[PDB]
Amino acid sequence: LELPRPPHGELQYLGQIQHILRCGVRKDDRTGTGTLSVFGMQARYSLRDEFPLLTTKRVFWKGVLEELLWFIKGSTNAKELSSKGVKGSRDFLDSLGFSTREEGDLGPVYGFQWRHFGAEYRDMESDYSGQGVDQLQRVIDTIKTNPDDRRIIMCAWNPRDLPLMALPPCHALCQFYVVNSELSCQLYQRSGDMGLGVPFNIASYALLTYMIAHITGLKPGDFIHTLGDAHIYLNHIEPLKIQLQREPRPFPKLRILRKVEKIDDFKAEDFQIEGYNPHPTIKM
Amino acid sequence: LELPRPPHGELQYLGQIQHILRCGVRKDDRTGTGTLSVFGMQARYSLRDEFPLLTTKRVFWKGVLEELLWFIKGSTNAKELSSKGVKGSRDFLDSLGFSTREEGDLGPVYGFQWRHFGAEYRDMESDYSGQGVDQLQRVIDTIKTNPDDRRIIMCAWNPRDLPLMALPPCHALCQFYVVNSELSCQLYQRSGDMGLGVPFNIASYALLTYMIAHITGLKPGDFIHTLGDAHIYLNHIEPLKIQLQREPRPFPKLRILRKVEKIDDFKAEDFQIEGYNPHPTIKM
Repeated sequence: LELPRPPHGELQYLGQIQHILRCGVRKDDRTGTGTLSVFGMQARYSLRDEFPLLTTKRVFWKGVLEELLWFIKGSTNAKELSSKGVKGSRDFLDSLGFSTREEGDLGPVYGFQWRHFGAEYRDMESDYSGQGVDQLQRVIDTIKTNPDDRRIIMCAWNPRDLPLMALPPCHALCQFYVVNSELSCQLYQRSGDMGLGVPFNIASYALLTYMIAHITGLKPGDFIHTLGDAHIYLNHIEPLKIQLQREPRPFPKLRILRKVEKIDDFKAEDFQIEGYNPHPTIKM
Repeated sequence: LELPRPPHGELQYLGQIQHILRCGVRKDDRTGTGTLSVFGMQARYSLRDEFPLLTTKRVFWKGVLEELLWFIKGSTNAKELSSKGVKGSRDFLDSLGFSTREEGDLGPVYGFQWRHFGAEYRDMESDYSGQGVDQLQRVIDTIKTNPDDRRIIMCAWNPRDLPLMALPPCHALCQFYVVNSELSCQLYQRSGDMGLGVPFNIASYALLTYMIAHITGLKPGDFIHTLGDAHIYLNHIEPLKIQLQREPRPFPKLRILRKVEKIDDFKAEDFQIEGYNPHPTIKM
């Protein structure tokens, strides 16, 4: 000053979709584009011996993993992520100069807030080591020093908000929780695009929880996803109605293939999804 | 850089208590005092033509109202609230000087963060007008200028955390939401003392929502209460087991007795609880 920014567990997601379709009210987003919206939702996904990669459509796991690793790096260079695209809308692009945004320099945004919160920015690929609050390392350090702590929290901001106002609110708050050698994670997002963003975000924060648990010597516990404005875009209603007709398949497993000691040391090759049997891809 | 820091709706609260009693795990708090704990809970209370003042014990409404008005004032003078006591623990008292804490000067704490976030402190009863971010007025202003906004958020900090670290995390995040001329509120707390704090906090934020809705010309909608570490103190188990045996009575109504234009103008006399028929008080 996304991402970001016993019954099968996926039945929660499908029930939430069905609830929004039935009971959601018309509400416009910042661009005047229509959604059906309910305020206040929550779902709990076990991370114990399974990984909540949704099965009622094929979720883009490769991009989940690559984007998370980019965020962990604290990168503000869009070209270091050139195997897909991040965050509608890009109105925050209007705040940037001519030369700097042509290079793929995004200014102090995204993972820069996870690794270097509040540091004075200069350019991408300058040395920010020891500058700002490292929220991610702080979470890991707190897990190791005081696992009972109720303040193990990291936030992410939509880059569009940073030059808008003083003390801008975050988009997502992630709280961790440790008991009996298990690490759980609760993600609160002020808004969630249920068709496109939500399945991606479940995978992203479940992956983060696996990574943090690995390096802290803990077992993954639960992932709890909590929303403010939970919404379905109007143009997604028909595909979602079809996805609701599909029966979830057992969740896959996530294996970490190497002993990794530091969060910065994970590479995409360290991870293997096993037994993933999704229904076909849905374009939204 | 608490507070803070169709089936009857109260059946959610009682079910959450029962769940923690049955399935919660032993976890210590910062003082090494034992709790039973579950991570991730949510409950929804309708504010439409009723007010969620719990009925399975008498909730201290007078103190809910007086403490909220004190917070809205941005007061850091403990004596301006001398009809009860705020926030265990008071370890943050160790950060204060001799003369200043004898006067009831608490430093930049509590409502000071709601009305004057980030302003340089001097002493209580000095003029902070126009200093820092006024989070509460900002919420009200955003409701009036852009009711679709997904960023209508105000945070509260435990005063103990403010001198502990850079960028300390909040204790509670309150998000508002407007659709169809109704104002809803979601309160996320990183931890909730289910026996003592939680019923008080439901009343406090439901009251806040009534007040904000009054001055913005909207009808109260839902109050959604979301927790991180939801816990029951061990010494409260027996009284809670008894409270679970009680059948909720219909919620009371809350009447605002005057047209009030500005948030700072509300007085305790403007409010009237009607039809409140609680079970008897439980000391915890």
